[PDB]
Amino acid sequence: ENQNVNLTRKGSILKNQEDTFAAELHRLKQQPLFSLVDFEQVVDRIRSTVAEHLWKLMVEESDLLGQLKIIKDFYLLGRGELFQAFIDTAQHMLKT
Amino acid sequence: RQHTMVSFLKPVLKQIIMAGKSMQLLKNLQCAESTTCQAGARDAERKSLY
Amino acid sequence: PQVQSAADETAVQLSELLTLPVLMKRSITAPLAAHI
Repeated sequence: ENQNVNLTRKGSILKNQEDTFAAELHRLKQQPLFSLVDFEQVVDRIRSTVAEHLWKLMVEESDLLGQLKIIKDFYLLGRGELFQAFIDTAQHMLKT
Repeated sequence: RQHTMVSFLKPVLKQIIMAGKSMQLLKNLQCAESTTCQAGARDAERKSLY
Repeated sequence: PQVQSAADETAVQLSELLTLPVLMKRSITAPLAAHI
């Protein structure tokens, strides 16, 4: 919800299946006995759907790999030769 | 005290103990989510021992 | 439908599935957003 506040109207990960889970929860409310198993199963289905849509958005839509590569190159000194040359050039400024 | 054996369960008390230990192990072993938690017969839908 | 028949049951199915604030949000903002 917080991301959809800032993100354009990308629908729920579950979209129209949210109401299906609502109907399942209503059946659970109609169940005379609370079963943890059925509740956990429904929760896990919703979780898995949301997590899969989030993963798809992050890897394909949000290019998580590019950001991780950038972080490796800069934060993790992944471009060790580049950061070595940078250190060699900036040493006089950064030695003080 | 040896008197703690349940006479009505006594013929099956050993098997009961072994089964309880096995079930406690399975639930106490971090089992991967075993599909043998079939969504079919709920233990609540299982007829109780009573 | 909401509250306009008697025997009808779907008229309240959303009202039992969804909370009154969320139901009202979905019911009001969609036409409002469309018109805006």
